Amino acid sequence: MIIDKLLQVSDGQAVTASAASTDVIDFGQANPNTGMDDRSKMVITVDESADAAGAATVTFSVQDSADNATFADVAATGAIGKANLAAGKQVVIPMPTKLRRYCRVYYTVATGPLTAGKFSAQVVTGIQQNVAYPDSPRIA
Amino acid sequence: MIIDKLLQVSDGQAVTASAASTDVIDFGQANPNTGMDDRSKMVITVDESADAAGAATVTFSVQDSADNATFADVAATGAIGKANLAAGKQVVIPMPTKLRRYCRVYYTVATGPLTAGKFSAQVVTGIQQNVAYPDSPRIA
Amino acid sequence: MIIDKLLQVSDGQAVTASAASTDVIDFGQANPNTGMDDRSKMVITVDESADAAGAATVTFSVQDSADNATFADVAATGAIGKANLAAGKQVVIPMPTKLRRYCRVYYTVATGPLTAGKFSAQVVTGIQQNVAYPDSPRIA
Amino acid sequence: STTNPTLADVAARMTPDGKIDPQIVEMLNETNEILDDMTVIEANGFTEHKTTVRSGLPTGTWRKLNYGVQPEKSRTVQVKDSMGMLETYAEVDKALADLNGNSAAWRLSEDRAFIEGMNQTQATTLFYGDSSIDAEKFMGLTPRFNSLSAENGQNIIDAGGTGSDNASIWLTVWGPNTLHTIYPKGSQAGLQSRDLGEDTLIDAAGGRYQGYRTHYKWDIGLTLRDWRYVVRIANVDVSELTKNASAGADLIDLMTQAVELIPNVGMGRPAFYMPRKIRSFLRRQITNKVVAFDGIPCRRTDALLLTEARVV
Amino acid sequence: STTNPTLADVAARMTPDGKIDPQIVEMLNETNEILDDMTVIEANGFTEHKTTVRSGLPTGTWRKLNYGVQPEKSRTVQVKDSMGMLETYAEVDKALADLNGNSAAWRLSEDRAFIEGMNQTQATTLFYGDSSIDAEKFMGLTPRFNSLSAENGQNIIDAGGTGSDNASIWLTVWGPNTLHTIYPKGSQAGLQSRDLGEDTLIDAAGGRYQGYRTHYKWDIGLTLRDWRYVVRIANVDVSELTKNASAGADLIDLMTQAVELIPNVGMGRPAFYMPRKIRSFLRRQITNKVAASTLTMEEIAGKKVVAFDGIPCRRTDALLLTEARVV
Amino acid sequence: WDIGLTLRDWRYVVRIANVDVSELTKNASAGADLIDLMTQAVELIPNVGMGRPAFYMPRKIRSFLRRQITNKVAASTLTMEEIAGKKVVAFDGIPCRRTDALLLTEARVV
Repeated sequence: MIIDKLLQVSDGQAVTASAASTDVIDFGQANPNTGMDDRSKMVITVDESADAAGAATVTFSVQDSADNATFADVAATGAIGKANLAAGKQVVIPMPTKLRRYCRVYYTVATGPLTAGKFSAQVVTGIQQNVAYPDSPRIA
Repeated sequence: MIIDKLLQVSDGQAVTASAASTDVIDFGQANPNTGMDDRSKMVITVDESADAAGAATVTFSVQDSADNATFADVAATGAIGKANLAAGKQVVIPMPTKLRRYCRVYYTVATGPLTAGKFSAQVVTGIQQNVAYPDSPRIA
Repeated sequence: MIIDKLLQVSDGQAVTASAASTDVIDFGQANPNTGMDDRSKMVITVDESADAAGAATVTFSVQDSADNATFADVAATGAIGKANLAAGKQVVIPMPTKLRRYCRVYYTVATGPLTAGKFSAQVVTGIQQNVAYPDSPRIA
Repeated sequence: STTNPTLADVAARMTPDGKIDPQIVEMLNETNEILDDMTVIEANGFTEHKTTVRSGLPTGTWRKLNYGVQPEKSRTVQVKDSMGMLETYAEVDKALADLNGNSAAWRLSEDRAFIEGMNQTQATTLFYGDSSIDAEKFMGLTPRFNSLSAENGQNIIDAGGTGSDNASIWLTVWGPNTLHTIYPKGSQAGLQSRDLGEDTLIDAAGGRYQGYRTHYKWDIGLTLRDWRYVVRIANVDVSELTKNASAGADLIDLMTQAVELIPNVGMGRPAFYMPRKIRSFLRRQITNKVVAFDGIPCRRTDALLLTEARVV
Repeated sequence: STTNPTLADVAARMTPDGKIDPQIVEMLNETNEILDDMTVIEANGFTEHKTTVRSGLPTGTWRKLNYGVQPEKSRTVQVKDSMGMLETYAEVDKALADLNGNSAAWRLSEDRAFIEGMNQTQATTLFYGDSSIDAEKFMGLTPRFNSLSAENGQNIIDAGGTGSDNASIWLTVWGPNTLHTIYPKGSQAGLQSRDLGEDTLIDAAGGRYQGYRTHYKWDIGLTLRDWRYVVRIANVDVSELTKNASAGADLIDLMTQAVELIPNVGMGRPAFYMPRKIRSFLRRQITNKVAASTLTMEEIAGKKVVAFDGIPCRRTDALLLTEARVV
Repeated sequence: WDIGLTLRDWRYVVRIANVDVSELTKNASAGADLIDLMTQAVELIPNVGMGRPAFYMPRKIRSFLRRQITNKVAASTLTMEEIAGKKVVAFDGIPCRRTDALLLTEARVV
C-alpha cells in the first residue's frame, strides 16, 4: 500500500482517551474536495490491538477546518468495537466528498478509555483490500 | 445524474422525526461491498428545506444488516445544520467499502423535530458535483 | 414432469371443506373427448399433508358440464385416506373418455374438515412413475 | 365515457393527407435556439465527466546574483458533472400507419414532431434543471449561478428583482474547454430516433394487434467547465421594463457589464439567451439611443422562463 | 421495502478505469462432471420414456406321472418416467448495457455465469430430483433409492453413519438400457443459449423500458431402466473419515462392494461420482493401504484416483456433503 | 523494487498452518504427519491447470518431510542404497522450493 509521507497522519499513535490525530494535513487550497478524486481514501490501520478495560468502541472520523483552528466532522464510521481492532485491520473512510484546508483524524473513543492501541491514518490511492469470497459453498 | 429505479430509496420522504428511510436496498449477496467499486456513492438530496423549530441538524448515515431487520451504521456525515439544507443541496456519502446484504439510509435528526423537508436517497455513478472555485481573486 | 400451465387447475388450492377447484377448464368444443387423445390424464399432487382432526378421506374427481355452470362426475378415485397424502402423492385420474366442454376438479372430503393440505391438479402427458421392482427376491 | 388514446387514431392519421402528406407547418411550438448553438463532447468518466480545474498557481521569483530560489507546486481540484437520459417511444396501430402506403412518411412526420417536443423539454431543462428536484434529469445553469454568496457570484449581476415577475438573461461561451454538453460513452450525441420493428401491441382487453414503434433516446448532460465564461443577469423585473430606457431596469448597460465581465471571448463562441419579451424590450431600448448585440450574437429563447423566483 | 432484481446499475460493479472486466475470476463455478459423462438419447413416448421390465417368471413344475400340468404366463410390468424443462431468460435494460459500449462485452460476461449456473442446477438436480415435491423437475437419484425397504433398497449400501454430516457416493452405469438422460421431440440436449436480441420490456407501471434478453433452454429427463445398475453408498459420515482407514467409514471396501453389487459391468460404462471431499480422503486412504505394502519413494503422493476399479471415478461437486442420514 | 501481490482467487493457494516444529518426529508419529498434510493440500486445489504450483517450506520442514518420506516407504520398499532417500524435489510432482525467508516460529493461527 503506497503512501505519501505528507498525507501520513498519526503514525503509530497510542489513542487512549478520546483524542485527535497527531498530525494535520494541510492541502494548499481552501477546498481540496479530494473526495472527487474518487480515489483518495482515509485508512486507519491497527496495531497492536484495542485493549481497554472494555467494552469500548473507537469511532474514527475525519475533520475539516477553514483554518487550522477548529475541526468539524465531514466523515465518520460508527462505533467500531474493540475486538475488531486486532493487529491488522484497515478501517477505511472514503474521502469526504467536500474537504476544506487542514484535515485531521479524530478518534472518538466511547468509554472507557483504551489501555493500549496504535493507529495509522493516511490518505492513499487506493487501499489494499482483498476479502475472502465464497466457494460453492456446498463443497465444502 | 443518472438513476437506477431500484437504487432509489426514500423517494421524497418527509422526514420529521429522526427516522430511518422508507426503502431498504437489498443487494443480492452476503457482501455486495460496493465501496470497492470506487464509483457507487449514496446521495441525499434536500427539498424544500429543513425547516424546524431549530437549531436542528440531520445526520445522514448509511446502515448495513445481515438480514432485513437489524441495522448498524457503516458510514455517516456529521451534524449538517439547518439552512445548509435548502432545496438543492446534495449531501454525498461515498459508499462504504464493506457493505452487507440490505443497506438503508437513516436520518438522525437532532432536536427539535423537522417541520418540513423531504430527502431523496439513491446510489449513483456518479454525483453531479460542481462547486464554483475562485478566479484570481485579484481581478476582481 | 412437464406441465401445461393452461391445463393446470387448482394451482395449490387449500382443500378444507368439500369444495371445487378454483379454475374450470374450458375446451374449444362441445365434445373435446380428450380422454380419447389416449394420452391425457388428471394428476392431483399433495402438499403438505392430509392433516385433519380425522379420520378423513379426500375423493378427487373430474366433473364435466355443457356450459360453465352445473357439473357432474365423470371419474372418481374413492375415499383416499388421510395419511396417504404425504407430501408428494400423485393421484392419477385417467382423463375420462367422454369429455364435454368445461371440466373441473371437486374434492369430496369425508368428515371432519381437512385442516391443512393443498392439492395441484393438472392434465398431463404423462406422469413420472418409475417405482423399483423386485429382482430375486432371494438375493434380494 | 370519453375516448382518450395515446396512439395515432384514424382522425390524426387522416390529417397529414392529402392526397399530399409532408411539410407540416408548426405554428404552436417554442423556437428556442441553444440547441443549435451548443457544442457536444463525449463524456470522459462513467456517466460523469471529470474536469481538473487549476486551484492555486506557482508564483515566480526574481533571483539575484548567486542565490538559489525555492520550488513551487501547482494545486488542483477536479470537478465531475453528470448526464441524464430522455427517452420516449412513438407507437401506431400497424394497419393504420401502413395504409395508403405511407408508412415511412408517417413515421417521419411523427419523427419531426417528436424531435420538436424533445427540443423543448431538453432546452427548458438545460436552464433550469436541478438534479436536486427532477432527480433523474441533469443539472444546468441553475442553481449553478444561484446564490450571490457563491464563489462565481461576481458572475451573476442582479438587475434588481424583488417581485417574482422577473426574467434573467444568460451569456455563455460554448466550447470544447469552457461549457459544452456531454453525451455518454458511447451512445451517440444528440437525439436518436431509432425505429424498431413491427411487434405485437396489446388492446386493453388483450385483442392484440400489430404495430410500429420508435424509440427516442437523447441523453445529455452539461459540463460547465469554468463558470467564468458564463454570466447570469438575474432578476430582470419584467413588470418594470419600458422602451424608453428610463423607468424600470435598463438592459443595454446592464448587458454590456455582463460582456465586460468575461475573460476572454477567444473560443469558442459566445451567446446571449434571453426570453423573447426581454429581447423585445432590449431592442426597443437600443433604438431609443440610436442577430449580434456587441461582438456576440444574441439568441432569443422562448423555452426560458419569464417569471422565475428572484435570487439572494 | 427492499427493491430488486433484474440487473441493477452494477455493471459498474464489473468494470476498471474502462470497459467490462474480461479476466473475471470465476469463483462459484465447480467442476462436477456427470453432465459431460452422461448419455443422452431422445425419449421414446410423447414426453416420457416408457420401458417394459420383466415382472414375473414362469416357474415350471416337477410333474408326478401321467398328469397334464398348467401352462405358465410370464408377467411383465412396464414403467414410464418423465422429462422436465429447465430454462431461463437473461434481461438487461439496453440503456445499462450500452454505456462505454460494453453491450457485447457485458452480454458475454453475464453469459459465462449463465452456462455455469445451468450446469450447477442441472447436476444438483440430477441427484436430488424430487418430482414429488417440485412437480416441475424430472426425478433424479434420490429418492429413487431412499428407504432401505424399497425394492432397490439392497442396492443402496449403508456406510453406517448417523447425524446430518454425511454424504453418499454414487456408482452408476450410463448406457442405453441401464441409465441415461432423455431429451424431447424435437428439442435437442443440452443447454441452448439463443440470443433474443434487443426488444422492448415493460416498466412495472406499464411505463416502457428497453433491453436485451437471452434464453437458455435445457430440458432433460432421466431413464433409470433398472436400479440393479445403480448402487448408492449412503451415510458416509464425513467428519469421521480418517486417512488411516481407521475411525469411521472406510472408502475402499465400501467402494469395491459397490462394484460387486453391479450385475456384470458390461454396458455401457460405469462411473463413481463422489463429493470432492470424499475424493480427497479416498486418495489418502488408498496410499495408506498400499503404504504397508509396496509404494515407491517417488509415488509417495499417490496417483490421483482415475480408475478405481477400471471404472472412471468422477469428481462431482454439485452433490451435497451434508445430507440427512438415510434411515 | 516495487511489487505487491495479487491473490486472484484463494482457491489456488493452501496454507498448512500451526505445524508444531518441536513435536515433529521422523517416524511420522508424534505431532503432524507431513505426507498426508501435504497430499490433502494437493487435493485442495481445483485442478492445478495453470500456471504452475509450488510448495514453500522452511528448511526445517524440508528435512522432516524428507525423513518422514523415507520412513513411510520404509514400511514397504526402500532399498539399501536409497536408505537416506532422494532429496525432495517434486512432491506431487509439484516443485518443492526451499524458502529460508520463511519464519519458523510463527504464532498459532486459530
